[PDB]
Amino acid sequence: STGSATTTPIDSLDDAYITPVQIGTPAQTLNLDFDTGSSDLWVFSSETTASEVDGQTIYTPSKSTTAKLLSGATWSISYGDGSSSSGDVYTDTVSVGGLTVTGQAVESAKKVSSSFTEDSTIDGLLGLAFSTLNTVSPTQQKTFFDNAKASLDSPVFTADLGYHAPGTYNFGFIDTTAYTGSITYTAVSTKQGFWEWTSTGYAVGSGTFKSTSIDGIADTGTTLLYLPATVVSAYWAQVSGAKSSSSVGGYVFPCSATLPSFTFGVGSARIVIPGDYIDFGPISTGSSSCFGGIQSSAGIGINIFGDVALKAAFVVFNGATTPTLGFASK
Repeated sequence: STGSATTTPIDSLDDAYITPVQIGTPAQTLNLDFDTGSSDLWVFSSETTASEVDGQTIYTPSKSTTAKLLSGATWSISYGDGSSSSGDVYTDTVSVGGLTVTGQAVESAKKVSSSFTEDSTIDGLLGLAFSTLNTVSPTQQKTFFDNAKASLDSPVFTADLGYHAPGTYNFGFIDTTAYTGSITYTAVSTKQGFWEWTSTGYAVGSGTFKSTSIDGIADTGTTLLYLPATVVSAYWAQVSGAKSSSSVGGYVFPCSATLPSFTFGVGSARIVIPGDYIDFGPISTGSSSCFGGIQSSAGIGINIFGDVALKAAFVVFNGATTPTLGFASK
């Protein structure tokens, strides 16, 4: 089997991407944030505290003839940005882009933190990291990809995120028309439950490439590119007037600037992030200070190749017995 679904930016900054997902019988379509940095499929629901729902579409398990309470199971998750959610668990039929999994754990939110309530465009998350990170207790549950893997033509999914435009998540096949050149594959460590790999270095603008190992995670659920402070300082030093602002919470730059590109290494290959992808716009409405899309990972404890980096590439999440990651230009 295969699936193919379009993923769409939630706003003009590409802060996140939503992909329609069919849950239950008859189908209830919710727009979920596909997150290769976590491993829970959770949704706003008829069980969510009413004051914490503000425009999201909800899953109502009582209206699904295939929903079944997973008795005794609860879940609770906290994300790197400080947000969180928790609730109970149903199993139900879940389809993405024509690919159907029966008996998928659908985690129904009873509580969500304010940032989820405040984002009316995201109806939940669909985790695509390794199932060892799934938070369901007392019986950990498998991700949608883990459940579908055996049925897929090939045990892979691909992320093709757009810059200010829709893109595609494919399951079970590699669309050879969606990228240029060849795909360079690189080793993955699953020891932390993430798609964790080691970049071979970086360049800033037209500068020379610096060979240096940068361990980090391919995380579609994180907006920005978080890298070591040395790397980030070298980047922003090329932008007149850029500075790290403790009050804003990272590097800012004059909105009048033209930003240089940023290149990262994948083995001997190179992925180029155009400068425009690094502009996240005014820090507050009408400000001439703009927020940077490359930020320091110091204090986060891990480097994160988030959407800023991934949307410059066609990315293969290879879930073979020994997982690997592939990157191609596009």
